[PDB]
Amino acid sequence: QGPVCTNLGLKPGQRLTVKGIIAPNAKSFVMNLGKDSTHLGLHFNPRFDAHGDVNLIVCNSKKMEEWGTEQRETVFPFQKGAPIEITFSINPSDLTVHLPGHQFSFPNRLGLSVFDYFDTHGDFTLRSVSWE
Amino acid sequence: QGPVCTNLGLKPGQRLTVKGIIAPNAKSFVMNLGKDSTHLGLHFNPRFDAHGDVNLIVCNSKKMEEWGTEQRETVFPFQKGAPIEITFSINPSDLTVHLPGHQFSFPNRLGLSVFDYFDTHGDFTLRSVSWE
Repeated sequence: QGPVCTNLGLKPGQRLTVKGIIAPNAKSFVMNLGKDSTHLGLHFNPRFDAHGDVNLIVCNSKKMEEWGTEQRETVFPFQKGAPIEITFSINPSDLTVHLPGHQFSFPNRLGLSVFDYFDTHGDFTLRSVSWE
Repeated sequence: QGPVCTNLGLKPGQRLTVKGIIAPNAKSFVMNLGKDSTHLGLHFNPRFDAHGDVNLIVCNSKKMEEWGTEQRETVFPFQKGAPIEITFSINPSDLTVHLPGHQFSFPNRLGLSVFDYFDTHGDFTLRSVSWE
């Protein structure tokens, strides 16, 4: 139930920037990054209120329909009804998430080299996907 | 084979901007826009040298695995190896292809209201998809 872009064709070293608006009464949204729908390096799920979590980010990886080990982040810079811009980066070392004033990290489990897949759903309205 | 984006979710009046680079030795490339992969409001195919055509654009529409009436327009503002930006709009009457220096029109055959689907392949490298 959301935007899905396959075979983006990023090159090594290129970072994926995503822009959109968080819904007025957002409960949560997710952004999935990886090689394809069944090989997600980063599952980025900010939750304002969902599954018992309040204002925290749930990050994870997904391989062949099986979730990896969850990691929560309580630094929650997201506001409802607000416009956000997030740039994702990747290297053999790990994945980086950069937001104005914050920078998160996540191990590069799947050993991906670039982001070729990106989808999103939830209380977020996508408005831009660009890379360089 | 190339980038495919589904369910972009554009609202009435929003224009889709596409950015990328035309290959240095490009023969041709295509951009398909519509509701989904089987309901293409506009099949945009610039041809430098392909299938007998030289320096011209072929446009068409598609419905259930079957192309509409092909149309060829001869004003060719593209250059090989050049970065380009194209913005597509759609209204009840026609669809608009905005290039720097030229604006093209194509009939709104399927009566679509917005662009929810976009894909591309050929001698063009996508680097950005945004709307507003």
